[PDB]
Order: sequence, then structure tokens, then C-alpha cells
Amino acid sequence: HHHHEYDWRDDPKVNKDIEEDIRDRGWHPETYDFPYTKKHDDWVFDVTMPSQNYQTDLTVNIHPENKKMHVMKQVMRQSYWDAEHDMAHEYDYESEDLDFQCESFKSQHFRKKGPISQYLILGLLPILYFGTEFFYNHYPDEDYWRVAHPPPLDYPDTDDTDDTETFKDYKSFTGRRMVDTGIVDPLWYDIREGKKVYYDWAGVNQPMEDI
Amino acid sequence: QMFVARQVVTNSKGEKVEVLWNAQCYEDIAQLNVGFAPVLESVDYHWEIFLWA
Amino acid sequence: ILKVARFRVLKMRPKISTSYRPHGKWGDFLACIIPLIWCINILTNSNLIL
Amino acid sequence: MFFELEDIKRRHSLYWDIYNVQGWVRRPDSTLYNNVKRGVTAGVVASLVQ
Amino acid sequence: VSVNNYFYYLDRIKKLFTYLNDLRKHILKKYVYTINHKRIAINYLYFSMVTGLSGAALATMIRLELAHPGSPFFKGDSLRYLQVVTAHGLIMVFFVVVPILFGGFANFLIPYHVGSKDVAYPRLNSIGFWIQPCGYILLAKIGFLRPQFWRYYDKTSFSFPFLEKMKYNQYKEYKNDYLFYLDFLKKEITDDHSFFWKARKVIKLPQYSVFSFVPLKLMMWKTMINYPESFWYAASRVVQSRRKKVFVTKCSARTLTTAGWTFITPFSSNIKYTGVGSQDILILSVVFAGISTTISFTNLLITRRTLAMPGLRHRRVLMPFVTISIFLTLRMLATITPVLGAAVIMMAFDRHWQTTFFEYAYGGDPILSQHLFWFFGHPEVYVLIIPTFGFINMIVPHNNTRRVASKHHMIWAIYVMAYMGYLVWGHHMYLVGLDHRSRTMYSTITIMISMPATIKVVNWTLSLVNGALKIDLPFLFSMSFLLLFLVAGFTGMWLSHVSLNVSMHDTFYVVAHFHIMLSGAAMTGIFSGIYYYFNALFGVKYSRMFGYMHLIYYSGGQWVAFVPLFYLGFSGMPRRIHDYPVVFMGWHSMSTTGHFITLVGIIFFFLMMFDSHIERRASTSTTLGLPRWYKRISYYIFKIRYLQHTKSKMNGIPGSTVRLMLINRHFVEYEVYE
Amino acid sequence: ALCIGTFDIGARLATFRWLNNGWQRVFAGFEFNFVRKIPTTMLAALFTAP
Amino acid sequence: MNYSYKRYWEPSTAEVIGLSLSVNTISAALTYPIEFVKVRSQIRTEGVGIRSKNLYMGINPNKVFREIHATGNGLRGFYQGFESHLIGRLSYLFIRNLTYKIIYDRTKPVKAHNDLSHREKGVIAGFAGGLAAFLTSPADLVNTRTIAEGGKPKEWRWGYKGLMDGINKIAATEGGNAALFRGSYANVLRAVILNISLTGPFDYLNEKIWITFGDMTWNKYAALLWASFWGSVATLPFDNIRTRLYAQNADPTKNRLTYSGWADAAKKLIQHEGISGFYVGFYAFYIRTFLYAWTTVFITDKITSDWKRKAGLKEWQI
Ligand code: HEA
Ligand code: HEA
Ligand SMILES: CCCCCCCCCCCCCCCCCC(=O)OC[C@H](COP(=O)([O-])OCC[N+](C)(C)C)OC(=O)CCCCCCCCCCCCCCCCC
Ligand SMILES: CCCCCCCCCCCCCCCCCC(=O)OC[C@H](COP(=O)([O-])OCC[N+](C)(C)C)OC(=O)CCCCCCCCCCCCCCCCC
Ligand SMILES: [Cu+2]
Repeated sequence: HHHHEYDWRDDPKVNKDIEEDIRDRGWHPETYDFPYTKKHDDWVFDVTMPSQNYQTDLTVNIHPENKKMHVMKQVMRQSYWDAEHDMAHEYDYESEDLDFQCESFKSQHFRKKGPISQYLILGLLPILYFGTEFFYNHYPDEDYWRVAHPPPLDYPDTDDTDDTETFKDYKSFTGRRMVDTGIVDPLWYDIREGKKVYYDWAGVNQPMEDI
Repeated sequence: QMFVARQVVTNSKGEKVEVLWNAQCYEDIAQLNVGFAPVLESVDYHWEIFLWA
Repeated sequence: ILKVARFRVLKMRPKISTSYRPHGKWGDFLACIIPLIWCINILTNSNLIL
Repeated sequence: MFFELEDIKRRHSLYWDIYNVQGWVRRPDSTLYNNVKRGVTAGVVASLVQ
Repeated sequence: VSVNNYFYYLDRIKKLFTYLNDLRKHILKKYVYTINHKRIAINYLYFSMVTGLSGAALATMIRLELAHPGSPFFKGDSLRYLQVVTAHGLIMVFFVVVPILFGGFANFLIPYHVGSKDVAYPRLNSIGFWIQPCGYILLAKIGFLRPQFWRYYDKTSFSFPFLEKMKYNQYKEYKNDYLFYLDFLKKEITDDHSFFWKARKVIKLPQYSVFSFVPLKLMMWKTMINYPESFWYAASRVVQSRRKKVFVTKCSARTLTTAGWTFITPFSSNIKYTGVGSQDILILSVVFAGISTTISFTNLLITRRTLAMPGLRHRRVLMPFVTISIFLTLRMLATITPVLGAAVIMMAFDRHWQTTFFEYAYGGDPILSQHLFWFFGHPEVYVLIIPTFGFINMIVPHNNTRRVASKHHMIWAIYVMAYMGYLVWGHHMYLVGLDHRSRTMYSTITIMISMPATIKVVNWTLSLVNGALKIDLPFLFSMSFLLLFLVAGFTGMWLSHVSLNVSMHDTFYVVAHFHIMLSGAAMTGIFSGIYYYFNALFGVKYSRMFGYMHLIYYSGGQWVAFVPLFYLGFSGMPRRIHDYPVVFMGWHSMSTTGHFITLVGIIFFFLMMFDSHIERRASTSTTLGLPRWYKRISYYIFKIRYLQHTKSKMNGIPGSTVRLMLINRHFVEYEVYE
Repeated sequence: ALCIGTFDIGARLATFRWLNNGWQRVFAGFEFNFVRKIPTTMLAALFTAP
Repeated sequence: MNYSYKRYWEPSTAEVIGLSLSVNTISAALTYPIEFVKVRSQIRTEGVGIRSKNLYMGINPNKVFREIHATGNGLRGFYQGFESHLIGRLSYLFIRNLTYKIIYDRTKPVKAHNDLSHREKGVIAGFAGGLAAFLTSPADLVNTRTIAEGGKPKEWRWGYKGLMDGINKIAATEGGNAALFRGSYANVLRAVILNISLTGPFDYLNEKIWITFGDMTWNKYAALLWASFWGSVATLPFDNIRTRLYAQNADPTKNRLTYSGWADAAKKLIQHEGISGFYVGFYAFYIRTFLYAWTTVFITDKITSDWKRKAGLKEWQI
């Protein structure tokens, strides 16, 4: 039972640093009782339907299009947990508290929503987990997610990458004729100095240096 | 959500009895609002649906 | 699709469904004629190929 | 070196992969001046008509 | 009087520590040690979200590999691709759909719908939930794990010399025989307590007779004499040489693979073909999954038979259709779990004891293994699909505020489908050479499973008509489920055509069939059930905007991802190949695009959960306490309360005249005035 | 229109091109990994929003 | 990874002094109103703390900015302390860079690709920052009080029209030059923590992103965002306590809370505000740190890359 004293720092009316949630205009979950037993919606008239009797009043016509503005009724704010009180309500005394269910219905365990930042993880779970399975674990391998760079001129060996030979294969007689056939696309690089420079239309990045 | 309607009738005993048409759910107690306020919101979330077994 | 999407929402002539129980007996037999025709066609074509 | 944070630049050895044409490869025509020119042209024409 | 305590910050810190300890105890007693079925179901749902993300990541790996030919993802690692495919299939069947449905929905709704205080075995419920994670981990990480854990550039020759103990076998001779030991010490030392690595390079330096090729990390024994780790650091990634070629072998252990989620023999049941490792992991994990399923269906079926409410002991027509479907699937799992367990136990015995259960040379037959697995197999898929029928049969009448078309006939249709599930197991074995009598029996009993499903379709369609429709978010998911189930059902019926199945067995046509059935229809029904019980699951109203985004991206993504798979199946694309003819790359790319659309939908679903828990608004049922308008007086009461509620909502919003005035006079930017 | 197509629409287009020029397509298929362009387009829209 | 450093070209003492002074002046001019808002936010909760709940915890930087602009001075009213903040910032940077360059040149490794470890560089930077913050404590004290006198009653305002004016007023009213170093220890701690909480995380995430994604261009900026976040987390409590000690008037009557030192300030912050009170103005401080670091790193990278290209370093050495 009971409650602590008054502190103006906790009062939104006095402490202007407390930002007001306009979606909680008429709802104060800290005053909620469990189970909820307070009526907050009853008959409302004189909004568009007058509360008086003009059914057979030939001098009065009802125009609901002229509905006067009223205070907006926000959707009901869910209850917020009172941690300590909750941790004092569901607390168990070992070997001195009987294993029984009380007669009062207030012993029911009600679910009151808590902090929100935890669900931020739930917001980013499909991203982070995927990163955890592709970036942190580097699956399938290290070089898949890296930006693609071709190997340099004749690296790591002329067997895997016979670029120089390919150059000759495109500068020899036969190679030229092959390009004339149109079944072989033109050469996609040039050997300048000891470096291989890809043409702009090739569509690849330049090879990295041998640092 | 407690009672959708109220009614006053007279039985064969001449008594002015009260009948409260409750709010129902379609086969799902999960979809039933187990509340004790004259409202329409589902404010109460009971962890133990059958508290006293 | 037309009847449900154009005349079955709350604002467009809904129906007061006063029906305690389903009372269908041979509706399954009548409706399963179309699957029966499909089975006949599949069996005939498959056997003729086989 | 200059302030609290040092943007350490690290040299790295060569790496390469099997394929080269399905990742991030900056286009040659995508320069600052060219992008600004084309975007400004399209934007001013569309804005004038709008 | 005035109190000047020197430790006020310290009083605050003491209160913080007390709060943290009390909160730890509260969390342990409420979410870890609890037997509460609702909390256990919520934990099941979150664990299932994690496992569904794992399965989606595995499917993403598969689709990235299949995006275009040439093995762009695994780079020729066919064994790794097969392991990934098997893990995806197994954890999607046994650790996403089954956990979601049974764990979450059963443990949440059976106490509700049947009307029982918790379950018959709360201990068994907790046990099943907390034994799920080990099987999930074992079945989901076989794509990352194999006994050949080292990569092709890992110089095993740097550390494996430290493994060979046959090098010191000579000294083992004289440990119990000192007689000649002194003579053994008079020999010539060649490689005694020393390691020599042969030249790995051609060095032309005649000044040096011998060149030391000791690994660079093994030179200073001091640094290694106090390090409590194996010598693998000297062999793990110590060379820059790489071979970025598809044809090079990155495993050198061709046997280290798996045989798909359908264990095919003798491939599964022989170390000669599937080496020790992932295959054994899968077999024993299936044993464990069978044990967990046994616990689950025991706990759930004893509850309804014993702890049911007095009026719903035997009248299954009164329970919600999801509960009817769950109980039917639990009985089906009760029947098939012993068969599956026997099959996998026989596979394990054949692998590690050479019992030759499936070796034809001396009596065995792999066809027996196929028969056992598929006897379990098809009833498993019918277990997976049926509860979604319950989800739609609950959601559609709720929003339409009318009775379902024929609940009795739908129940008998799903029950006869369950009956036929035990005589159609052979339609997966048309080509294995079964006798024509059995093959015809399987075909004729399979084609007649279209009879019960069409009853379900007709009943859903007739439930959609002649009622007061209240469009919600679960309803749209129900429509998506119906649309997806229309396609997969008729394609599967086509798969019972014998000649077509001959031309479509083990094909992406079958893949698209059971993915439109499972990935599309079953997961869409699961999502619809989640939205339908969102308040019951979380206590707050869900987020319409991100929910609609998830609905749009997830539902269409299934079509975009699995219609091209139909087109590929008609083109002759065999399953379980990471490389294919280049005439399939367009539709494979379209399928991967659809999969990424589905991933965006999943992102939107997690975002909608996050935004709903930001919102923190109490949910109001659309029925307003009158689910059924059995009487015109009930209709009048609902209409009055609905008008009052709408009037209450429309406060703070200006009237029609004011809004029209503002809209008409919005524009205020003029040049010349009077 | 000149002011808004030079500094707003043109800036949007220039930032989008500067951020999304290098995402190459697939030769005979479709750009399956379009999710890589979502954080990039979000950054482009945020940068040119004000 | 210690082989991977790239120190082929190292700027001279004059070069580092000039570049640091110029680029840091530009950054401080760009991002001073953010620090004005941050100091303003830390003062309006000097004894109240965070009293809102859930997503509303903290003080809205946009709300503070709107109020300060509605004061009537406009954007020009955010640089009152910038008149004195710039001199203090530049003096701190000059002293810190001199000490850092001297200690580094007396201890740097011989090989151009070998650099001191993050721990050694953190020790050097912490010593340099502590020394410079102790030497620039009067300037930082004058700067903070100029910002502080906007959210305080007319009786509590010091009324400093500049930097030398503030120095003279403090040396006269509060006893002497010894009163110029109020909060000097707090400033020293703030500089020490700030000098060690950025390079570490920045290099961490930059190298890990490179390993994951190769030599892309967003790697350094994402790492800078991460480093700014972690530096703000590590430094904000010390900066908050420094602001509290700077804004504490000599007269005990003109103080919402009276502190006898850094420990007393921390104790009272924990007692009245709580643990969450140290991170008031986190968004403003983090945005300021990120923008300052981005401007400085970008301009320094451009200038130093141009100088390396002029000097003749190979493109992989730049
Ligand atoms: C939950 C999953 C699920 C469901 C419900 C089904 C349902 C059906 N399945 Fe199948 N199936 C699988 C999951 C499922 N299946 C899996 C996973 C495999 C492969 C296992 C593996 O090998 O890996 C498989 C394999 C499989 C094969 C083997 C293909 C091959 O390998 O050769 C065959 C063929 O007989 C088949 C048939 C059927 C039939 C006839 C139905 C019927 O029950 C469906 C009938 C339903 C309808 C008929 C309703 C549709 C209604 C209509 C009115 C359609 C008409 C509409 C239009 C034409 C617009 N299935
Ligand atoms: C129900 C099971 C299930 C599900 C959902 C899926 C989903 C998907 N499947 Fe698969 N699949 C199988 C069962 C499933 N699959 C089986 C049994 C096999 C055969 C194994 C074999 O061939 O041996 C198979 C094989 C298979 C292959 C074969 C590869 C090959 O043979 O070449 C491919 C490749 O295209 C593929 C693709 C996909 C894709 C792109 C999805 C996408 O739909 C993925 C979308 C992601 C989700 C659907 C997860 C939902 C996310 C959540 C986090 C849910 C959790 C949240 C809650 C609801 C609480 N699947
Ligand atoms: C220890 C605690 C946890 C640590 C977790 C660490 C990771 C956290 C999660 C990731 C954060 C975001 C990082 C984005 C960086 C993007 C940079 C970039 O250009 O990337 C290019 C890459 C690759 O683009 P690509 O398609 O051109 O390259 C394919 C590979 N080659 C080059 C061979 C053709 O794209 C992405 O990474 C897209 C990221 C989108 C946003 C999602 C982030 C997670 C991504 C996981 C893998 C991809 C799954 C896609 C579907 C996801 C659905 C959920
Ligand atoms: C992101 C910006 C995108 C801009 C795209 C469009 C660009 C082209 C159009 C630009 C129009 C605006 C600039 C006009 C410049 C010329 C006028 C001028 O400078 O006059 C002298 C102005 C006059 O200011 P003034 O306020 O005295 O104006 C005089 C009129 N009264 C007094 C009545 C209000 O002087 C200054 O601005 C002095 C300060 C220098 C600039 C400071 C910039 C600060 C930027 C924000 C920093 C962060 C703040 C906190 C944010 C929230 C917390 C994190
Ligand atoms: Cu089957």
C-alpha cells in the first residue's frame, strides 16, 4: 500500500522539462488500478446529435455538418509496470509462504508494458542477425562481401592469370580475325609499363597494388 | 465489454428481476475481454486465465 | 469478389447472419464433382501416356 | 596528431575474387561535375513544367 | 532532526543494486523457471523468430548461390552448398514451422480453447521449449562446420607433424622393456625429437647445403612453451598464395557432405559416401527432434483428454478450428514418430556399426529406408499445413461476424486427409522402381486428396459471403493464404500425374510446389494467426502501417520468388545443384529478387512489432462484445455502440463543412490583389 | 522552379547518382540484391531532405 | 596488423600546427551552436535530471535551440562564448599537438609501416590533453560561464563581455589567478578521456569494416560515426561535471547546487539526478563530436593527401 511524498520535479504541470506525450492526453497509467474498474466512456451527445428534443420541432433543423470542435479523445494508453511494487507483489518467501492461491482477484498477475529500447533490438533483429551470419562470421568467405578487384598483371602466376599471353592472343593475327567474327569481345585491358589498366567500358575496378 | 445490455423483467413469481446481456466471444477465450470496467478496451492481461484453477 | 468487396462491408448493406447451425449434407458430394473431373482427366491422360 | 581523433590509414595487401561485375564499381561518367550538371538540367526542366 | 548522511550517492547506488538483484530474481522466476503456458508460448514465439531468421539466412545463402551460374557464393563448394540446403530444409520444417505452430499456438491456445489450467504436464511443456534450442543449433550450423575445417590455403603440413605419434613409437618399445634400451640409445640420431620440413621452394644458393623451412611461428620455442593452445596458429592463414578458381578443390574430402532433408540411401548410410560429421549430426538431431515431438504431443494430447472443460470433452466441433487441427496433427505425429525414429536409428547403425541394413549385397535395400522416411515424410507435411486451415477458419468468421460454411464437413475433410496421408507416402518414390501395383495405388490415393481440399476452398469462399465484413489486417493475410493455397494445391495434384511426375520429379517444379504450399501459404497463415492474437500475445494494439508493408512485401515476394521456380521446373532444372545451364539464370535471378522482397517483408514485420511496442495502446475488439448478430436486437445494440464509438473517435477532427472549406481555400499564393 | 530544380531536385538527383551509380546489375537477369540500395537511397534522401 | 601502418610522409611541426589550427578553427566555427545548446541543456537540469520516461528521456536539442532563438538574438546569439571558446580551443590544440609531436618523435618506431600501439598513443594523447586542458582551464571557464548566464537568474549572471574581460573579472572578484583554474581537474579529466576514446574505436571499426568490405569509401565515415558515439559515451559524464563546476558561482547563495570538487559534483549528480543524469544533452554532444571530427578529418585528409602527392608518395602510400 501507501505511496511516497510529492516532488515538483515529477509534476508535468510544474516541471516544464517533462515533455508531454500528446497521445496520452487523457490517460495516466500510473493511476491505473488492476483489475481496471474505472469507466471512461459513457453516452456523449450535443456533438452531432443534440441531447434535446427537436424531432417534431418545425422551427429547428439539425445540421451535423457544423459539428463544433471538441477535445480529441486519444486511444487508451496501456499500463506501465511499477517495477518495485510488481517485484513486491509476485515475490515469494521460501519455506515460510504457503503454496496456495489467494481468494482476492487482485492476486492475478497482470501484464504491464515496460521499457521500449529492448524492442529496438527486435526492430533490428533481421538486420543484425543477418550481419552476424554474413559479416561477423564472414560467411561464405572473406572476399565475397569485399569490393571486387581483379588481380594485377600476371598474378599470382601466369598459369592462373595469363594476361600477358592473352594480350598477345589479341594482338596476333588469329586473334584479330576472331574479333572480326564478332564471337569474341574486344580486349578489356591494356598493359602499360608493368601494370594492367582496365578500360572504362570493361565495368570492373582497377587491380589493387602489391603493397 | 462486461455486459452489452441491461433488462428488467417479471418472472412467474412477480419479482422484478434484472438480466444482464453479457459480451461474448466466438469460441476463443483469448479474444474475450476479461475485464471489470464499463469500457470497451482490453486493459487487463491475465497471465493466469483460470486463477483459482 | 464483387459482392464481398462492394456490398458486404459495414457501410454497404451488411447482412444480419441469423444462422445457428450449418445444415449441409451432400454439398461436399456436389462440389467434389469438379475435382472428380480433374482426377478423371489426369488418370486418363497419364494412363494413355503410360 | 592534429586533434583528439586520428584517422589512421592502414596499408593492406592485395586481395581478389572470382567475379568482378556484380558489386560496387563506380561508373566513369559519375563525376561530381557531370552528376551535378545532369541532375540540375533534369531538375530545372521538371520544376519549370511543374 | 536534520540528517547529514555522508553517503547519499551511495544510498542511491545501494538502491540500484537491490533493484538489479530483485529484477534478476523476478526475471528468473517469471520467464525461465515458470510453468505458465502463456509465458512459455511467448518464449517459444521469440525462439521461433530467431530460428526463422536463421532459416531465412540459409535460404538467402541458397539463393545467392543460385543467383547466376558459375557458383558465385560458395565458389564451387558443392558439399558446403548441399549442407546449407539440408540445414535450411531441416530447420525450416522441424525448427520454424513446427515450433511456431505447436509450441507457441498450442501452448497459448489449448489452455484457452480446451479450458484447462495450464497443461497436463507443465514440466513437459517447459522441457520441450528448453530442449528445442540444442536441436536448432545442431541442425542450423552444418553449413559452417565440417571435420575438414581448415581451408585450402591452410598449410596443414606446418602443424600436423606435431600430431603424428607414430614418430615416437620406437620409445614406446622400451617403456616396459629396459633390457635393450641402452642399445637403442647407441643408435644414430636422424629425426629423434626434431622436425625437418622439406624444401617448398627452389633456392639456388650453393653456399648453403641445407635450407631451413621451419614455419615462421615455430622458431622461438620459448614463445610456444607457455602458450596453452594447439600448434594450429602456425598453420592457420600463414601464406598469401590463393587460387580464385571454381575448379580448384577447397575441401579435398569429397565424402564430407549431406544427403538432403530426405535421407537417401546408401548415400546417407555409408561412410564411403557421406563421411563422419554433418550426416551423423543430422541423424542424431532427427532422433532428438523425434523425442521432443513425443514429449510435445504427449503433453498436449493428455491435456485435452483429461483436463478439458466438462462440456468440450468429446465435441470437437465446438473447439476452434486451429485447436482441432493441432490435435489432429499431434495424433498424426504420434503415429509417425516411431517410424521416423526407427528409420534414423537404422541409418545410424548402418553408418557406424556396418549392420548393412541398406546394403543390397547381403540382404539390405535402400528402398526400405526410402519407404520408412516417406511413411514419416508426407504425414509431416500434412501436419505442417493443416493448422493454417484452422487459422483462416477462425479469422474469416470473426471479421465476417457470421458462422463458417460447414465446420463439421471441414473437420471430416481434414480427418480424411489425415487418413489418406498414410497411404500416399509412395508418390515420392515413383521412379525408384516400385512395383506397378503399389505405384498405381499411390497415384490413385494421391489424386483423391484433391477431394478434401476443394471442400476447404469452397467452405472458405462461402464463409466470405453474406455477412458484415470488418476488414482487418489478419483478414488480408487470410486472403493471401487462400490465393497461395489455390496454386500449390493444384500444382501438387499435377505432380500426381504419373508421366508429368516422371518429367518433374526432383525438380524446381516440386520445389515451387511445396514452397508455395509451405513458405507462402503456411507462413502466411501463421502471420495471420499472429495478427489475430496480437493483443493476446503482446497486450498492445499492432501497427497498421508497418503491418500493411509486411503484408504487401511478404505476400508478393512469395509469388515473385516461386513462380520462376515453376518456370524452371518446366525447363528441366534438377534440384540440389549449385551450378546449372545458363538458360536458367534469368528466372533464378527473378526468384532471388522475390526472396529479397520476402526479406524486406520480414524486416517490416520486425519493424511493426517494434513500432507497436512503441505505440503502447490498448486493443479494442472490432466485435464490440457482439461477435454474432444472431438477432436483430443484437444488430441494433452493435449499431448503437458502433455509432457512439465512431462519434467518440471523431473528436478533435473538424466537421465536413470546415474540412471542405480548408481544402478548397488551401491555396493562398497570389500575385496581385485589389 | 529554377531555384528548386538547381538546389533541391538537382541536388537529390546528384546525391542519388553519387551514391547509387556503382551498383551494377546482372548480365542476363535482374539485380537480385536490391537491398544494398535501400540504406544508400535512405542516406541520399536524408542528405537532400532539408 | 602492426605491419599495416602507413607513415611514409609525416608532417613537420609547423605543418601540423598550421593545419590543426586552421581546420579546428573551421570546425569550431561550424559546430559551436551545438555545444552552446549542449551546455544550455546541461544547466537546465543541474538539479532536476531526467524526469520524463521512455522515449522522452533527456532534453530536446531542437527545443533548446528554438528557445534560444526565440530569446531574440537570432543565430548571432550563439557565438557569445565563441568569442572566447575559439581562443581556448586553439590554445588547447596548440599545446596538445606540441607535446604529442615531441613525445611521438622521441618514441616513434623506426620503420615507416610500424607505428606505436593504440595504448602507447593513448598514453601520449592523454598526457598531452591533460596538460593542455590544465593550461586552458581559465579560457574554458570563461567560455562556459558566458553560455551559463542565459538560463540563470539576473542575480546569478557573471556578465563576461569577452575572454580577457572574463579573466580580469575572475582574477579580481574571486581572489586571484588561482581562481582562474576552477574546474581545472575536471577539464583535465575530460580532455584525457576524450583523447583516448576516439582513435581506438575509430581504428577498430575502420579496420573491421575494411576486412568485411574491402577498400570502400564509406568505411572511414562509418567508423567515425562509431567513434563519435563511443567517445560521447565515455566523455559526456566528465564534460557534464566540468560544466557544473564551471557554472558554479563563487557565492553559495547563487547556486542551485554547491560543489566542493569533482567528487562532490558527481555525488550530488547521482543523488538528485541519478545515473541517467550524466547523459543529458547526449544527442547534441554526439552530433557536435561527429560533425567536428568529420570536418577536421575530411579537410586534413584532403590537405595531407595533396601534400603527399606533391612530395611524391605512391598512390598506395597516401
Ligand atoms: C505442407 C506441405 C505440403 C502440402 C499441403 C502438400 C500437398 C500435396 N502434395 Fe506434396 N510435397 C511437399 C509438401 C506438401 N505437399 C514437399 C515438402 C514435397 C517434397 C519432399 C521432397 O521431396 O523434398 C512434396 C512432394 C510431392 C510430390 C512428389 C513430387 C516429386 O518429387 O516427384 C507429389 C506428387 O504426387 C505431391 C502431391 C501433393 C498433392 C497431390 C497434394 C494435395 O494435398 C494438394 C491438393 C490440394 C488442392 C487440390 C487444393 C487446391 C484447390 C484448387 C481448387 C486448385 C484448383 C485451382 C486452380 C487450377 C486455379 N507432393
Ligand atoms: C516450411 C519449410 C520451408 C520454408 C519456410 C522455406 C522457405 C524458402 N525456401 Fe526452402 N525448402 C524446404 C522448406 C522450406 N523452405 C525443404 C524441406 C527443402 C528441401 C531440402 C532439400 O532440398 O533437401 C527446401 C529447399 C529449398 C531450395 C533448394 C535449393 C536447391 O535445391 O537448389 C531453395 C532454393 O531456391 C529454397 C528456397 C526458399 C526460399 C527462397 C524461402 C523463403 O520463403 C524464405 C523466407 C523466410 C521465411 C519464410 C522465414 C520467416 C521468418 C521468420 C523470422 C518467421 C519467424 C516469425 C514468426 C512467424 C513468429 N528452399
Ligand atoms: C557482435 C554483435 C553483432 C555484430 C553485427 C555486425 C553486423 C550488423 C548488421 C549489418 C549492419 C549494416 C551494414 C551495411 C553495410 C553495407 C555496405 C555495402 O555496400 O554492402 C554491400 C553488400 C554486398 O552488395 P553486392 O550485392 O553488390 O555484393 C555481393 C557480393 N559480390 C561483390 C561478390 C557481388 O550489400 C549488403 O551488405 C547489403 C546490406 C543491406 C542492409 C542489411 C544489413 C545486413 C546484410 C546481411 C547480408 C545481406 C543480406 C541481404 C538481405 C537482408 C534481409 C534482412
Ligand atoms: C542543411 C542546409 C541546407 C541548405 C540548402 C540551401 C542552401 C542555400 C540557401 C541558404 C539560406 C540560409 C543561409 C543564408 C546565409 C546568408 C545570411 C546570413 O548568414 O546572415 C547572417 C546571419 C544573421 O543571423 P541573425 O539570426 O542575427 O539574423 C538577423 C535577423 N534577426 C536578428 C532578426 C534574427 O548570421 C549568422 O547566421 C551568424 C552565425 C553563422 C552561421 C551559423 C550556422 C549554424 C548552423 C546550425 C548548427 C547547429 C545548430 C543546432 C541544431 C540543433 C541541435 C543539434
Ligand atoms: Cu507426400
